[PDB]
Amino acid sequence: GVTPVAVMTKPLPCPGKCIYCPTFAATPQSYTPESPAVLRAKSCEYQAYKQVALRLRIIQDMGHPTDKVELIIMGGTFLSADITYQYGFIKDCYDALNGVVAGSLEEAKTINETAQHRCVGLCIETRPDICGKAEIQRMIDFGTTRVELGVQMLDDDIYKLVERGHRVSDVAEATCLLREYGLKVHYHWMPGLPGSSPEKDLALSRMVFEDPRFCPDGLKLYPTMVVEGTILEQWWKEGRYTPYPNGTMTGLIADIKALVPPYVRISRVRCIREPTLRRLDYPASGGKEIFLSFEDASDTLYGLLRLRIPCASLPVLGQKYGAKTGLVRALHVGGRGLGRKLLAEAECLARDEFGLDSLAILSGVGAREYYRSLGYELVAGYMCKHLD
Amino acid sequence: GVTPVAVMTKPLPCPGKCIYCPTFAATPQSYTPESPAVLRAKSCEYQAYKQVALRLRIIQDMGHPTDKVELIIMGGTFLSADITYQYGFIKDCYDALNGVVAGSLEEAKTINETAQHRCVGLCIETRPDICGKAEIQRMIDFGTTRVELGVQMLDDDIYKLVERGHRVSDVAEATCLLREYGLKVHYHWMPGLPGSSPEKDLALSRMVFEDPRFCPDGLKLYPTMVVEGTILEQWWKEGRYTPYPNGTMTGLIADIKALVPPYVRISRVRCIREPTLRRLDYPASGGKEIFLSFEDASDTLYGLLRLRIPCASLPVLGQKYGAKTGLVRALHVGGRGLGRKLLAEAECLARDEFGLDSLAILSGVGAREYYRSLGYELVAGYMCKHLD
Ligand SMILES: CCNC(=O)CCNC(=O)[C@H](O)C(C)(C)COP(=O)(O)OP(=O)(O)OC[C@H]1O[C@@H](n2cnc3c(N)ncnc32)[C@H](O)[C@@H]1OP(=O)(O)O
Ligand SMILES: CCNC(=O)CCNC(=O)[C@H](O)C(C)(C)COP(=O)(O)OP(=O)(O)OC[C@H]1O[C@@H](n2cnc3c(N)ncnc32)[C@H](O)[C@@H]1OP(=O)(O)O
Ligand code: FES
Repeated sequence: GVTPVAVMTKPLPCPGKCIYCPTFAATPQSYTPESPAVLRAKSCEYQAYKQVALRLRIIQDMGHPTDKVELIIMGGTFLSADITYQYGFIKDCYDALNGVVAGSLEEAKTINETAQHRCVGLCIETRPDICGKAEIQRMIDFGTTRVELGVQMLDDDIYKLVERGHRVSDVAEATCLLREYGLKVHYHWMPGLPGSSPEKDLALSRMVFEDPRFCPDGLKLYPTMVVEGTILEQWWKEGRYTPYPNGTMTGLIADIKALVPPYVRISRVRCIREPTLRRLDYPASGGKEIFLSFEDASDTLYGLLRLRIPCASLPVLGQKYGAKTGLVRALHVGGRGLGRKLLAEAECLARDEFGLDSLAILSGVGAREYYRSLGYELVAGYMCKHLD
Repeated sequence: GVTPVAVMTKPLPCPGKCIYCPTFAATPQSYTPESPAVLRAKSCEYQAYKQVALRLRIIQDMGHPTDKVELIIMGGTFLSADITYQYGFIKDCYDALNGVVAGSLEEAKTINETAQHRCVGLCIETRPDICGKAEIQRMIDFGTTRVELGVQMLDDDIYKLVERGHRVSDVAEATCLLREYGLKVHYHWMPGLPGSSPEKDLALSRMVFEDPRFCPDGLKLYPTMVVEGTILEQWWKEGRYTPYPNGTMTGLIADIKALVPPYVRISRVRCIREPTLRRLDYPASGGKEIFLSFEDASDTLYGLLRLRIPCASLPVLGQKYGAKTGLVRALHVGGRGLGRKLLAEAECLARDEFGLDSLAILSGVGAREYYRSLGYELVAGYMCKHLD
C-alpha cells in the first residue's frame, strides 16, 4: 500500500568524455517520452520541490493515500552530477513531503520520520558503471532503500540504449556492493536491443536468475520499440534494426515471467503480485540470501522479508555492533502481525543458525519509527539491534 | 637510413558497442585527410598489396633506397578486426616487399629475411585499450617492432578525438606490457584537445617523462586543428571549442621539445635527430631501462641501443633461455662498427652487472640476418643468445 512519487532529474551531460557522445546523456525515459511523469517533469523545469508537490496534489485529487510514499529519482545519471545538486535535489524532495522547509538534508530526513507523508522508500535509477562505494555512500545519506541498475540486457556485445554502454563486470561489481550495503537491487530489462535475438534474450534471462553474481530482486521489463525521433528510429529507417514482431514480443515476455524464481518482483511498463511461513535460500555475490514469506495453500503472497548473510561487514556500524552483522534488505506486507512475525524469524536465524552479532536494516526515513517500536535504533542510516 | 612504407587499413566499425557511436571508427588520420598516404589508400580501396607495391614504385621513382623499409600499419583499429583480416593484411604487405607470393605469413617472413627490400621494422598504430596480451601476441606473429599508442593527451577528463576514448590506466597497462615483450613504445601527442589548456598540455608533458608508468621512447606530435567536415568543426561553429592561436601553438610545441629527456625520439607532423659510449638509466613499468648511445663532444647522436631489465620474463622463450632474460628493444645506427660495439656493451651489462641468463631481441624479419652474424638465433620471433 505504498504510493510511488516519481520525479526526474535535470538533463545532464554525458558522464563520459567523448566528442561523438550526445549533448545530454541518454535516460531510460528517452524512449518513453509520453509517460505522465516525464511530461510533467519538463513542464516544471525539472525542479524537485515543484515535481513532488504537484505529484502529491494529483494523488490526493485521485483520492489515493499519501501517508506512505516511495520516492523514485529517474534519470540514471543523477549520481554523476554536482554533489551540491544531488543533495539539494534530495533535500527538496523531503521538504515537499514534509510540507516544511528544513536547514539541511538530515533535518528534513528526521522531520519526515514523523510527518503525514512518510517516505518509507527511496529508489534511484543509476547505471552499472556509476555505482561504486563512493556512489553508494551518498545514497545512504539520502535515505535510499532501492536501486534500479540500467542493465537493459546482459551481454557486452548487445547495444545498450544509452551512451558508451557498460560491461557485465560493472553489473556484478555494482550488484555485489549494493547487496553488501543492505539495498534492494532491481535490473532494467529490455529485450529487442540491436544485436540480439528472442533466443539470446530468453537465454540471458535464465542465466541471471541462476548465476550467483546476479539474481536480482526484481526486473523492470522495458519492451523495446521504435519511438519516433530517436537514434533507434534512424536505424529502423536504415534497416540496421528491425523490432521483434508484436506477437513475438508478447510471447517472449511471457516466457521470461515463467523463468523467474519465487523471490523476484517482476515490474512491467509465479512472480510477486491461513498463511504459513516459507523459507528459500540462494547464493548471491558470495554471501547467502534468505527469502522469507507468508503464503497460503493457494500460494498467494501476503508478505516477504529479504535477509542476507553478507561476506563482509562493509557498513560503518558502531563499536557495539562490530563484525558479524546481518542485513535485512526488505520487509513488505501489503496489517495485523505479519510484519513482526517475519522480522522475529530473521532475528533468530541470524543469532542461532548463523551466529551473527547483530542485525542492521537500511530502512526508509518514514519507516524508521516502525523499527524503533521493535527495539531497533538508528546508527549511520541503519536501524540496528544487538540481537541476543 | 630506413625508408617508411605507410599503408592504411580498411574502414572498420567502432570496436565498442554503442548506438551513439559513428558508423566507422575514428582514426588518427580522420583529421589529416590530405596526407598522401591517406589519399592513396582510398584510391586503392585499402588493399594492402596494392598500397605497398604503389609506395615502393613512388620511392624508387624518387631515387630513394628501398633495401631497408619500415612498414607502418595506420588506423588504430587494425587489431580489433577479424583475425583472418589481420593476418591476411600483414601477409599481403610482406608479399609485396618480397616480390613473390608465399603460402603463409611465416613463409613470407622467412623469405623477407633475405629479400631485396628488407622489412627491418614494422609499426602498428593501436589504441591504449586495444593492446593487451592477446593483441601483443599477434603483433609478434606479424614481426612487429614498434607500436604507436593513441594516447593523444594524458588525462581521463580531456576529450579524445576517437570514439569512446580511453583511460590513463589503459595507457600504463599497455605501456608496461609492450615493454615486457621487447617492443618500442611511442605515444601520439596532440595538444589543443577540447577541455584543456596550453598549461595543462605542458604540465602533462612533463609528467609523462618523469613518471615510471610512462616515459615513452618517442612522441608523434599532432597539432590539433579544425579540419573542415568533422565533429570538431561542428564544435567550432557552435563555440564549444576554440583552437589555440597559431602563435600560441608553435610556442607550446617548442616548450614540449625542451622538456624531453635524451632517450626520446620526437616525431612531428635535445630530442633525437670521435664519438664515445654514453649511458643513461631510468625506471619504467617497474623494470629498468638503459639507454646506450654514441655521441661526440658536440653532442651529435651517432647510434643508440635500448636495453631493458624486465620485471618478469613474459616471453615464451625456449628451455635453455629460461628465466633471467634481458630485452634489447632498439638498435639504430644512422655503418662501420657502432652496431656491434653497442650490442657488445649491452651483453656484458646483462651478464656482469645484472646477472641475466641471456638476451632476446624482437628484431624485424629483414634484420634477423644481421643478428645471426653476431651469434643470435631465432626463437619464437626473438633473436636470442645464451650470453656467457
Ligand atoms: C522495505 C520495507 N518497507 C516498509 O517498511 C514500508 C512499507 N510498510 C509495510 O509494508 C508494512 O506496513 C510493514 C512492513 C511496516 C509491516 O506492517 P504490518 O501491519 O503488516 O505488521 P505489524 O504487526 O508490524 O503492524 C504494523 C504496526 O505498525 C504501524 N505501522 C505501519 N507502518 C508503519 C510505519 N512506516 N511506521 C511506523 N508504524 C507503522 C501500524 O499502524 C501498526 O500499528 P497499529 O496497529 O497500532 O496501527
Ligand atoms: C631497431 C633495430 N633496427 C635495425 O636493425 C634496422 C636498421 N639498421 C641500422 O640502423 C644499422 O644498419 C644497424 C643497426 C644494423 C647497425 O649497422 P652498422 O653498420 O652501423 O654497424 P655494424 O658494425 O654492425 O656493421 C653492419 C654490417 O652488417 C650489414 N648490415 C647492415 N644492415 C643489415 C641488415 N638489416 N641485415 C643484415 N646485415 C646488415 C652491413 O652491410 C655491414 O656489413 P658489411 O660491412 O660487410 O656490408
Ligand atoms: S558516442 Fe560517446 S561513446 Fe559512442
